[PDB]
Amino acid sequence: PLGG
Amino acid sequence: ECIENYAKVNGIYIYYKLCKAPEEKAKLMTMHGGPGMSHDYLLSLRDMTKEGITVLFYDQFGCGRSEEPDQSKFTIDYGVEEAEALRSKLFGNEKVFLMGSSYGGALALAYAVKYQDHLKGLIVSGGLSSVPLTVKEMNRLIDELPAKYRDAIKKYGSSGSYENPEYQEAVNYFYHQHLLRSEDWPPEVLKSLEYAERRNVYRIMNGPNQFTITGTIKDWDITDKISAIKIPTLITVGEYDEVTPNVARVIHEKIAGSELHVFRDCSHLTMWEDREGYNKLLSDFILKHL
Ligand code: PRO
Repeated sequence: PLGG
Repeated sequence: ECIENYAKVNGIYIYYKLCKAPEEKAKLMTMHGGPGMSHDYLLSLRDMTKEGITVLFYDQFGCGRSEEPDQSKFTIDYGVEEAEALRSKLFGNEKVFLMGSSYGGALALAYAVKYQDHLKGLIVSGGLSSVPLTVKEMNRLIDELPAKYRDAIKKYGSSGSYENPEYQEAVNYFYHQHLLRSEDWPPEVLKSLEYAERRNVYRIMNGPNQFTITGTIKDWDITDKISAIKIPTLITVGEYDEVTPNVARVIHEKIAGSELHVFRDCSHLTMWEDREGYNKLLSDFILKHL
């Protein structure tokens, strides 16, 4: 989905 | 430890990692979330093997290292049969404890509803019996977000600019607030997140991100069925969990004799924020129902  | 192999389940190759415990007293099967993530972010549970608890990890269909079946098979029910077929293929008739996280929790409940006879106990962490309720609750969390981020989610989200630099910034805040609240996100978590953004399961079944469930499981809700579960059950949820304790409550109210534990200062991935306390609580519950 994400985080960076 | 941890034997790593490729079990052929329901016609496709499913990756699994079984970490055996010395004087094994029980086998714990685990269900990662997403849908579309991977077992990786659940590796912290591996500590329970020092408690005489063998833990079974595995990538669900189309997730992580496992191959993807036909899209028509992207369902919770299909995952249920996969889990049962895998437990059987690896353990035969032996009863096991089943643990599920987030979506894995919802998958565990649906499993228990149909195959609770193969279980000794059920454990749900940040799980849910109703996606709609989960969406409703997460929206609230969005409204409690600072103006900018709240508007970014609404504006860019309604237009579909999930790639926007602002929207992303909002997603990050939310995450560090309801997904994982601690500093230094462990590699195991990052890999699961990376696995989601790469495969196709997350995008088809779940949706854009954690708080945006527009996928195929958007209407899923078995709150009415989970009341048939008559096995020892442990329900855990973080204080700031993206799947608020309110969602956990519903599950708790239906399962008679279930225990509900709300981890303070923790959120979704409580197995990393309070690794010791989490693993201790799970091993205590397991060994209590041997
Ligand atoms: O992780 C998400 O985006 C939601 C909550 C679990 C299932 N889909």
